[PDB]
Formats: sequence, C-alpha cells, structure tokens
Amino acid sequence: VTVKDVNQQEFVRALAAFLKKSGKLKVPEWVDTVKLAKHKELAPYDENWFYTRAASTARHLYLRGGAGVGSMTKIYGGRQRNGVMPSHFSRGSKSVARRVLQALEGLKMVEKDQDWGRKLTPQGQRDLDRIAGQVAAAKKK
Amino acid sequence: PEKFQHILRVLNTNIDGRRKIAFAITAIKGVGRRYAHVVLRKADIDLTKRAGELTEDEVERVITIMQNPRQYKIPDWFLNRQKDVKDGKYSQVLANGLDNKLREDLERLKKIRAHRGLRHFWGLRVRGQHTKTTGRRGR
Amino acid sequence: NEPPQDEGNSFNSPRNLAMEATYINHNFSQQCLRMGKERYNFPNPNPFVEDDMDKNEIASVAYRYRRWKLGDDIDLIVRCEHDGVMTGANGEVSFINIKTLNEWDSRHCNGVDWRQKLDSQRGAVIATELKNNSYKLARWTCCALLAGSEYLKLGYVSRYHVKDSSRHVILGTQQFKPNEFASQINLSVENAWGILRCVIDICMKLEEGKYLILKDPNKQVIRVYSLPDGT
Amino acid sequence: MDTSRVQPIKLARVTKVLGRTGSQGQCTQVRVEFMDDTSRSIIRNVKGPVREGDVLTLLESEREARRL
Amino acid sequence: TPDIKLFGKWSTDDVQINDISLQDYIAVKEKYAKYLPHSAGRYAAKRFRKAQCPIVERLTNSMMMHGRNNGKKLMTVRIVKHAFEIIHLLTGENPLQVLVNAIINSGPREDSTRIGRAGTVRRQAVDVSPLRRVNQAIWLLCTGAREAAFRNIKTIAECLADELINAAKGSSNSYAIKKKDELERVAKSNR
Amino acid sequence: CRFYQHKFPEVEDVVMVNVRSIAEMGAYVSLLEYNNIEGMILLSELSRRRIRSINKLIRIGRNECVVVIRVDKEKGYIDLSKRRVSPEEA
Amino acid sequence: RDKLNNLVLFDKATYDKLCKEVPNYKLITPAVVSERLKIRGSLARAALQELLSKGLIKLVSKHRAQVIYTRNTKG
RNA sequence: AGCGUGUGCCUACCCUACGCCGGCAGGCGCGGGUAACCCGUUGAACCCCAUUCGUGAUGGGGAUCGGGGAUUGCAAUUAUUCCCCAUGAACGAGGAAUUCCCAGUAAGUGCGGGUCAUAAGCUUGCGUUGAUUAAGUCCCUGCCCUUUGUACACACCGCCCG
RNA sequence: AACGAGACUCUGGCAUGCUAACUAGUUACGCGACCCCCGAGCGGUCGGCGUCCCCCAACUUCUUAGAGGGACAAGUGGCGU
Repeated sequence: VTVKDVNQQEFVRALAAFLKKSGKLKVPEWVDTVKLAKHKELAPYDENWFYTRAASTARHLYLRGGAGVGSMTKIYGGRQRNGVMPSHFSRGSKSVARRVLQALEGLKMVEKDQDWGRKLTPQGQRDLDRIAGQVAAAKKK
Repeated sequence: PEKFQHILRVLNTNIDGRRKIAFAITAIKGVGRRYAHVVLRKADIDLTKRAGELTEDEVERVITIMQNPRQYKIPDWFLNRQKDVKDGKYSQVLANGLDNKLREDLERLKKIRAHRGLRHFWGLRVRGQHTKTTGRRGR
Repeated sequence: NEPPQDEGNSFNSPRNLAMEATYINHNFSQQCLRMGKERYNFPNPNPFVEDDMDKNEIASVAYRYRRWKLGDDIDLIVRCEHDGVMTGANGEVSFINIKTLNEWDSRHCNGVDWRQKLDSQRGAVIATELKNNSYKLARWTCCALLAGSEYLKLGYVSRYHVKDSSRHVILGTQQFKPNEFASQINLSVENAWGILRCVIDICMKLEEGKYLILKDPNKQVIRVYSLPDGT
Repeated sequence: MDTSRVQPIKLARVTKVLGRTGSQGQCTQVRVEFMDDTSRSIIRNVKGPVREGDVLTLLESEREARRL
Repeated sequence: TPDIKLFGKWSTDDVQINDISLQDYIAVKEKYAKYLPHSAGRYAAKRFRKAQCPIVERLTNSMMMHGRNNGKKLMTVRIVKHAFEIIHLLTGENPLQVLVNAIINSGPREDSTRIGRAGTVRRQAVDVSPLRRVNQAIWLLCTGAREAAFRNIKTIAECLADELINAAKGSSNSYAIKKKDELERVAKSNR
Repeated sequence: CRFYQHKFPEVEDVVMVNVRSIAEMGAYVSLLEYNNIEGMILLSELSRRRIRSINKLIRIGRNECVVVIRVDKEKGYIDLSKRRVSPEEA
Repeated sequence: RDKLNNLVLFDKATYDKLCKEVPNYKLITPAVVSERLKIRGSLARAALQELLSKGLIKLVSKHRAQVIYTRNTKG
C-alpha cells in the first residue's frame, strides 16, 4: 500500500522500532543533554527520541518535494512561552536535524538530489511502502 | 509493595521519599529540574520511580556524579559557574556553599564600591528597572 | 365554550362535522399502511366476513378478546383491537392504534390554525383539543390503553378549503407512547374500573331484560332504566 | 394549625399577548385560558419571552395582575 | 435507524417529554436527531429560531464558559461523549431520558423580579415562560460540574454525570435542585 | 453537632445564626442554634426603614438573632426573618 | 486549600481491598480510587492497568485525559 | 490559513532558500528575487492524538537575583537586544465602585504592517476556533420634538436670603 | 425653493452566463520513469499513490479581473383611512 492509506500515529511507532533493530542510524554523542528546541523548557522524557524523529523525517520527504535543514526545523517548531511577555512562535534546533539527515544519507535512504534539497532514494521509498502494509497486517485496516 | 523507607536526609537539605527521584532532588539549591534529568542518566538509573526506592549504594554514586561533572562528561556550559572570577575554573556549587559564594560577590562589589554594591546596600533594584511605580512595602 | 348550534343543513353542524370526522378517521388508518406489502396474519382469520373475500378490501384490524376481573367474581370478556403494526428492529415490531384529528375552521370555535403554529406551538395545538374535544382525546387514549399499544399515532388533517367539507389534506403525523402520554394528559384508569364496577352494582341484582343506560341530552347524569322488553 | 394545605399544580395556556410592562419592559401582560375551562380567563404577568399558544405552569390562580 | 440518525450509538426513539407544558421547546427526535451536535452557525437571527436547535447541542454550548474555555467547542464534545457513557454504566437507562428529567426537574415554577417603589427594594412574584425554564435549567446544572472540578481530582465528565443523576431524581445534592427551590421559597414570601 | 433539644426549629421561635455568606436576595446563613443546617433570610424582612450602608448592618462572622418564619419539615428549608426581633429576645 | 492524605505505594489493607472492591463497584476510574481509599491517584492509574491484564476489569473507553473501566461486563 | 512586505531606496542599506560548523544565540560558503516569476504549494498558533505529573503555593506562577556565552554600533556602565545554567517571590479569584459588547459578533489564539543601526507588553490591519443572552423599555444616564412656568441670558456650575 | 437626511462612492454576499490567461490552474492522454501487490490478475495490464515528463493537446469549473445581469416591499396572506 501507499503510506497515505494508514494512520500516521501508528506509522512512526513501528518505523522507529524497525530502524533500531537493524543497527541503523549512527547517533550523535549529545542526546542526553539536549533541550531539543529553543522554545522548550525541558529535555524529552523519551530516551530514544532520535529514532522517533528520523521516522517523521523520512515520511515528510515521501509527501513533499524535499527540502533542507532549515525547512525541517520550521515543520517541527512550535510556541514559545516567554513568561510575562506574550507567547510567539519560533524555530527549534538545527544541529540535531543536520545529524539526522546525514545519518539517513549514510544508509542511502536519502540523497542530495537536484533542486535545493535532499530527496528519498528509491530503496528508501521501497522500505516505507513495505512496512506500510505491515501496519495493516498487524491490527487490521 | 516496597515499604522499605521514605523520608531521608542527604547533604544540607532533607529530601522526601514521597516524590519522584528527579523532582525530589531539585529542593537542594544549585540543582534545578533541568540539571537533575541529566545527572540521573549519567548515573544510568530509573527516574520512573520514587526517591524512597533508591538504595544507599545508588545515592552514594549520585553525589559523586554531581560534584565532579566535568570528569563524568557533562559539558562546561551546562554548569552554574564558568570561571567564577578570581578562582580560575569552572565550578558547580551546591546548597550551603552557594550562599557563601553569593555573599562574597556582594561584598566584592562594595569593596571596589561600584554602582552595583551601592544599589545593593541601599536596597534598590540592580538591573535597569524603574522604581517610580515599582515597590511599596509604604504609601 | 359553546359548541356549534348550526342545523343539519350546514357543514359546520354537530352532525356534518361528525360525518366529516368519522369519514376521514378510518380512511387515513389504511393510508398509513402498505396493503401491497406482507401482512402479519393470526391463525384465526376475521369472523365478521368470509375468507372468500379475496379483494383485501377489509380494514387492517385484528380483534383481541381479552380477560379482566373487577372483583365481586366478575369476568369481563371484551373485544379490543389495533389498527396497524409498524416495523421495529431486532425482530420486534410496534403495535399502533391510529386515529385522526380533523379540523373545519380555526376561528369559529376558538382554536389554533395548525398550519401556522404546529412546529412552534406543538403543545398548544394539543391543548386546544383538551378544551374542545377532551371527550374524544381520552376516548381514543382509553382504547389505546385497552389495547396495550406500543405507539399511539395521530394524523393532523384539516379542510383543504374551509367552505368545502369534502376536500382535506394531511399536514403531519406524530408518534407518542400511549402510557407516558397518559402520564402527560392526566388520565388514569384506576378511576375507570370503578365506573364500570358501579354500573354492574345495579344490573346484577336485577333480573334479565333490555335495560337502557344512556346519557341525558340536556343534563349531566346517566341512569339505568327498566323497560318493558322489546321496546 | 400546622403549615398549610395547598392546591395542586395548574396548567393554563396563552390565548393572546397584550403588551409589555414593568419599569424596564421586563414583565409582560398576557391573557391566558385556564385549559380546563374555556370561558374562564385571567390576566397574568409573565417574565420570560413568550409567543402565543404556549402553556405555563401556575401555582395558583388566586393571584391576578393589574398594572403594578 | 437507516432514515434517522442515532447519536453515534444512542437511540432518540424511546425518548419522551413527560410534560405537555414544556414540549415544543424540548424536542430531540422529530427529525432533529443527528449524529453529532453541531451547526453551520445558524442558531439565532429571530426569537423563534433559538428553540429549534437540539437540546443536546444547547447543553454543549452552555458548557464552555469563563474565559479559557471559550472557542473550544471540540474539546467540549469530548466531555459529553464520556457523560452519556458514564450515565449508562452507572445506572442503566436510555441516558437521554436522564437528561430530559434533569432539565424538567430543574426549571422553576415561579420566579421573582424587581419593582421600584419609594426608592427602596420591593419584589414582585411573576411566572416564567417554558423557554425561560429550559434556558435556566441548562444554565444551572452546567454551573455545578464547573464548580466541583475546580479543585477536585475528579474530572468534569464524572462531575457532570453525577449532577444529572441528582437532578433527574431530586435529592438536593446538586447545585441545580437546591437553587431552584431557593427561588420558589422567595416567590412564596413576596407575592 | 446539635446544640438544642429539638433537631429542627419550630414556627415563630427565636433562634441564633452565624452569617457565612451574603446573598443578593437576603442572606443564606448557617445555624449555631441548632445543627449546621441551612436557613435563608430575605432582604425585605430585615428592617422597616431605609438602608444606606449594607456591611454596617449584616456581615459575615456575626451572631444575629432572628425568628423562624416557616420551615419545610421534609425538605429542610428553614425560612428565616430578622424583622420581628426585640432586645429582650436577644 | 486543605490537607488530604495519600499513599504512593500500597500496604496490606489497601491492596487486599483492591481485589474485592472490583465486583462490588460497577464504575471504576482512578478518581474514584482517590476517595474510597487514600491513594495518590497516579498509583491508581497503573494499578488498573495491572488488573486489566488479569481480566478482573474491562476497558470500555479510553482517552488521553480520561479513562473508564468497568466491573467485568456481566449482567 | 490570510492581509501584507522585501536589496537596486537617504547617503549605505533588504527578504532569504540551499550547503557546512555549533547545545543555543550565532558564524561561514554559495544562489535567487524590480517581485501571481524568488523567499512562500507562506509545511503558524489555539485545536487534534499518545505518555508523565496528582489537589500539594505542587512540576501551578516566573517576579527577584548570581555567573557565563553571542549579535548591533563610533561607544552598551544606571545591566540596548538575544541565548545557557542557577536562584524561585507575590499570587489559591479578588472591597467600595466601574468599563465594553447583539452575529462569523463577544471571548480564546497566532500573524503582517507602522517606529527600527540593535528592540514591542503599544497602535493599526488580517486570518483561524467561535458561545450564552435580548428581539425590549424610559428606571437610571443622556438626547430630539411640542406644551407650560421663570426674579435666569456670564443662561441653575444659574440666581438669591438672614 | 435650497442645504443636511436619502441619493452617491468603496466593500461583502449570488453566476458551471459573457470576456482570456506557460508571471494562473484544471482535465486529458501521450507517456516513459519510481514505488508496493496493495485489490482482480502474476510482477504486466486494469485500479490506487505523488513527482519528473508534459504538448504543436483540450478546457477556464477552481485562481485571477474586466464588462454585464440579479432584490424592487416583487408575489401571496393579514393589517392600515
């Protein structure tokens, strides 16, 4: 199936687990000291947040035409509570997303293609739709 | 289950076994919530249970991982103090030493008698703030 | 307040309106219903006509003959009925007595024009006929409670043209549950069975004979007459 | 001797609306038919927005309205 | 059922209005049963137009109040789906008949108002519309659950389903049936 | 608990209350002359003269003498009044 | 404010009652465990997750912010 | 999701994609845009879905305050602005009084423009989510028209008595 | 008779009518390429998913902005001299 058919809350939670089994993703050392965005006030509860976020990275590339380190951050950014000052939007971290996308590219599930952005490899696109049916196999769509 | 112990004393502040581990530790000054969720993970223990469920062997390691943070590879920028000033090093300050350190810097800025110590001694706001409509104790 | 006192040559009279009303009330009982579709059949067919009536131009009706006791070793065995059954779900169905509320003119009897006021003042319309036809309302409800209907259906019908007592038009239908309806209209049958008791207190101690129980045409009182028989 | 014996809950319906009264227009004069007697009618003061033909719930019909 | 919507699971058949007074301003099943309570945003541009829209929707509207909850009608519908669910498990009924009793038992029979005489407060007893009763009864019980959950561990869903029970069977443990009787107790005095 | 021989007050008896809230329509008050049962005072029957201030009359945290005008025995509504009070009763 | 007592882990009487309160109560939410017993409330959340794995309770609805559980779904 | 805006202008200056380096602020290398053409298929917030906390001045609240890192400028001390760690106050629904509002309206929520070398808790516009209550009245406050009375016309805030 | 009110100007709401568009789209194939059998079938094809390919294709519903039309108390029932 196409990844469109299935729920997406389910998609990531099986795709994150998939990667961590296969020895995939060489992770940065900083992963236990990282706020993760400028608009947070705390570190994540999750201890495998890197695996989770790489799932959501590869999915969006399937849909849209692909874009760099800047655009990924804009997709993830949220609201910043400035305390006594009124809240405003802001963008999160960059150097995390710059490690994510290069780690994917090491596995050749993405690659720097033309028109100013990484795009997902046919090998990558194969692997997405492969586990997309595994979701329907599991529960029952 | 797990009836073994509850409220305890650690260095300089009494910490309850009632609360979760990270949030329990924050009561000690010089340690915020952000500082504790790091130090627990360097210690490689759960933060998903109560502070009364820690053993003596475990908490003995906690204070060591806390008070030598550079040697357990917590970055320098993540400390309270970087080059204190006139002491020459990166430092991490905890409960009763924090107050002692703090009182020194007040004394220093009246020693030289900068603008700072005068504002301190007069009991007026240090930073750029209006005091015309701010305060009252008086009226 | 003061009923129509018009003569029998007039449309709006007691007789012609009762003709009008009784003419329509059974016409719509069958218009509710699908005579070209399956009937539920009792093993006993109608005993008021033969089964050589193959037209199916009998009314939709079946006749319960039922048991009651009023005390004093009395055994009432009386005909009761339904007019239509409505498809439910889960193999169940809803028995219905159907009756029909006619109208002739709003403004000659201190009534409500239902066309203007059905949706907004749904309750006021039914309150009209607790002042103008309260006799007929509880009469119909008594029949529905005698039957033990699942839904009490009524039809709103009025004259198509208020000077033409022949042409009429359906305006709406509304299903009520007869027993919660009886809780609403302030009707109770505990009273009712002492009425029929009190009439049987007379006739039983009397001997056989054509005795007449009637209502006086100009006074509010009923009686039991002993007549020379065959009169 | 003790407390009181009171009449049961009555129901009476509008026949016509008359006009609004009170010192901010908050009260409404209305004519109502007793809903058991069709020649009986009382005038009332009713607070809420009313149309015509709707039914009220009177606790007594001893009370009667005038103007103030 | 295939020609008339339920509520997503709850029948609007076997639902009655047990007054003759307050029907034609309580309706829920004539054809007004729908899968969800929502509107396109027509609800009022005439005085009569208010009446038509469902009772279940009216309940959802008056549930979101006091600043932080305004303009969050979807969050509000979450509380209502749990309410009926809790009411059905807890007592076992068609859980709409609960609500209809709860509305009818909370509406006042007589009410007071003000009248100006001598520059001093005097009060006058007056009657109340059926449309007023419905509006008041929906207001009163929604204030109860809002009040209770302001420092309780209990969620608003739990509080609200409790409040419809004690209204549907009068017991004076609700904020509604209390406050109803307060008004009538005044209306007896000055009359 | 109850401070009095009967649990519920009668009709026309002198009692005492302690104000715990001030209402628009009068004063809703707790008893301390009986159980902590609720009793409602009404605005009309507090005085026979004008009233400028309002907190220089009735206010929270005051023992006030009053007369029980009516009681619903079954419901537990103790209607109350401060209109008929004499200093001798106080 | 006020002071209310709570317990973050079980002792004998709480735990033993917890197994026998189930058939006696039709509605079961973590909030109701807060009042009938003196229990934190977060303790009651995970306590009910345990019971569902035994099948001593039944799920009937679930959400992010509120969760309902029932006796055994029998009648 | 929408109204807009953008260097080639004032005298020295714009909006930013993409690549690389850094926890972050930020730095650095390249490219486009005179603009329904490039930024931007403006991949915004509330909302929605799943964990954690548990009635506790609590992890609610973020005032006060210590140390350190960046950016603008000729210069940042009485802290220009921004970021990181630590410190953790009042405040637990508010007296006498009083403001504003009738349908995509009130309220919640974000964004663009304006001032701008650096910088909105302001103002001006725009989208998004979206109720309750009324269909009235002259009671208060005030205004329009007629009639009436006046020692007033600097007009009742007027005028005037012992 | 004149000024103000109204009339007027702008804006919103109604067009599968009109006008015309690679600095705006849609549809249609031509497609070839990628993808998974995910459904009939076998993987092809038919169907589904977006992107590149798109034209000397077709069209202007959506988007854009111009010319026009449409609402007048017009029709019906009450009420008012």
